[PDB]
Amino acid sequence: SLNVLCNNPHTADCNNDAQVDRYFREGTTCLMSPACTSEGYASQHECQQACFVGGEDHSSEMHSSCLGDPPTSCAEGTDITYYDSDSKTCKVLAASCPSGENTFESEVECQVACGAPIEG
Amino acid sequence: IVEGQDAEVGLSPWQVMLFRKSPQELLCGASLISDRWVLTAAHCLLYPPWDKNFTVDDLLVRIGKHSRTRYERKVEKISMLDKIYIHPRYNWKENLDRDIALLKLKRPIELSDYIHPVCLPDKQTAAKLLHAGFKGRVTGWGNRRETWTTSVAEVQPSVLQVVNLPLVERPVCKASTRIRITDNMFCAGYKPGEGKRGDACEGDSGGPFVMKSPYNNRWYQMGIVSWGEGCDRDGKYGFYTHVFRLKKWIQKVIDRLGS
Amino acid sequence: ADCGLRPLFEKKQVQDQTEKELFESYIE
Repeated sequence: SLNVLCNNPHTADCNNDAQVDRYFREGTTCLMSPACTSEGYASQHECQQACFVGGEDHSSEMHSSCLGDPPTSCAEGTDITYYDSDSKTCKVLAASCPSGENTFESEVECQVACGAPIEG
Repeated sequence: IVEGQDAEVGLSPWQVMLFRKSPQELLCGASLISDRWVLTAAHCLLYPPWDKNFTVDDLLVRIGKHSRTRYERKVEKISMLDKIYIHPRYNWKENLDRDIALLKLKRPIELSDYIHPVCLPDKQTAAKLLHAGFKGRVTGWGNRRETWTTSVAEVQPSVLQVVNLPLVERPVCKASTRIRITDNMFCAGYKPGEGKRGDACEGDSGGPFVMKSPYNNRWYQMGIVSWGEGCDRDGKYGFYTHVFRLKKWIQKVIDRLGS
Repeated sequence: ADCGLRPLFEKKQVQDQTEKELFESYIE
């Protein structure tokens, strides 16, 4: 949910509290703005640990299918989207048949499934 | 989801991860109100104060997932959108009033064993279920804690998570935050000393807060995970967009497209 | 069905763990 704590209330003056320097995520990162000891967080880390989604760990999406052999040009071949273990990207081979599971139903679907940078 | 638990496979067929093209990352979550449409929290796409204005050419909607990261070969049905509608009276600047937005999937989803729609509430259904004390279900792929040390007990969940949180009395919600509260946002969470903890957190913004009907046996979606002061914090509660209030809108939006 | 009905549960007639809680809370 929107961690409202991140947004600095910018309250006038902490009555029975202090206007200590606190970090509140602004724009695209945490920056120290003055505030009340409770408002916001106290560490460049803490704020980015609580105001960002942090989805940046071992999200190893590269499915086993990605590492399969590329489609082969087959007699009754069609358009087949596959992950090119060389180009580190997804391509489309026409007049081809699936040599395994390295066959996705679309450019995007493939790109995410194998983590290859998605395009347009 | 703070203090929640691993959700059973297929437990939430309406869950819709809201993916981001580049980087390939997780932005939010959302409900599948119909093979065609997806219902999510507005601030997920529009919130200037954080350099946040997402256009259709950035969002991908992976639907029917379970694990947070790993591609589920023939289960998840990825998809691109077509139109993004946010409430005109969306007050992002003040207190996120009407934090609702509709995402038109490009190609109507192929409904299946794992991909299935909820039911928006109506007066009858609403009136009976919206009483404080009554629990609800919040499910999202968010972090397990607000802050932490060296990924202790692992913060980011392996699979979808669940937690049934009871609705609290409005006077209690109003009285728990300096922030303005409107009639388009109920709150839910445990009270101190109540024993049970549990609450959504960063990464669940958009998640459907559903409630099963004891009459017609249907799972309704009553609120969208909207805003909150930290995660699981004692004395604080999560605020959910009140779907029913905004139902009229949801309709107004869909019906204009044609028939 | 027309909406809100899980194949793998309500259809199949099986209840998930945390389901009973939501019902007990309806004491009103």
